[PDB]
Amino acid sequence: MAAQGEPQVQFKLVLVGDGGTGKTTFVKRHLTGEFEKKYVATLGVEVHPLVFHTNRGPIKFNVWDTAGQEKFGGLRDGYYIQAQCAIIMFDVTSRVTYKNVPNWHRDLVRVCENIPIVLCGNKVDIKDRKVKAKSIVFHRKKNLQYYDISAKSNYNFEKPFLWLARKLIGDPNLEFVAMPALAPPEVVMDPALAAQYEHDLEVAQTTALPDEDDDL
Repeated sequence: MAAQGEPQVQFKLVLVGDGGTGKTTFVKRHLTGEFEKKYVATLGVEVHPLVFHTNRGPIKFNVWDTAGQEKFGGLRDGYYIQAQCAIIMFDVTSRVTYKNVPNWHRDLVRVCENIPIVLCGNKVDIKDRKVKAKSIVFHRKKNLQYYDISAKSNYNFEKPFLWLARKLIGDPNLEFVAMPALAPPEVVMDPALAAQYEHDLEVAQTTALPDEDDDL
């Protein structure tokens, strides 16, 4: 990455979540990933190359999307294997899905170790966000950053990717210089709601407690 003249850098990205998280929708947003869509029969997993143009240069994230396996149940180790990158998403409305996050994390860690993990809450587009910053504690407990994204609205699409890339490179000052072509959002996020959400998160972070909640 720091060296130049190297072939374009690809990171194998593993996306983990429950059905109804919109995780696949998140992928659908990235036009190039759709255009270059590949499938692996052996794993039963779709491959979607997602290219993001950074200050360092274009970074391809080879996104692995299980073909419905999550709906079936737990994921085969092969899917997790070689998870250079990991993003786990939970439905903000679904407490059950939040409860599932630790489980998915456990499987991921079991297969692969020393790998950056990005934890995101999805579908914030729904006003009834049952899982809130105060309830969000697992992230702190694992020392993994929380990200607020809404695939349906294409809210914060770049955020998880940019931070993931920053982790991988080790470059805090990394910026997405250019944005890859994205399919139109299903809905438009209300700016006021988004601002409120962000402010609330900031206040929670500002709050002088060892964790989001004194759960322990």
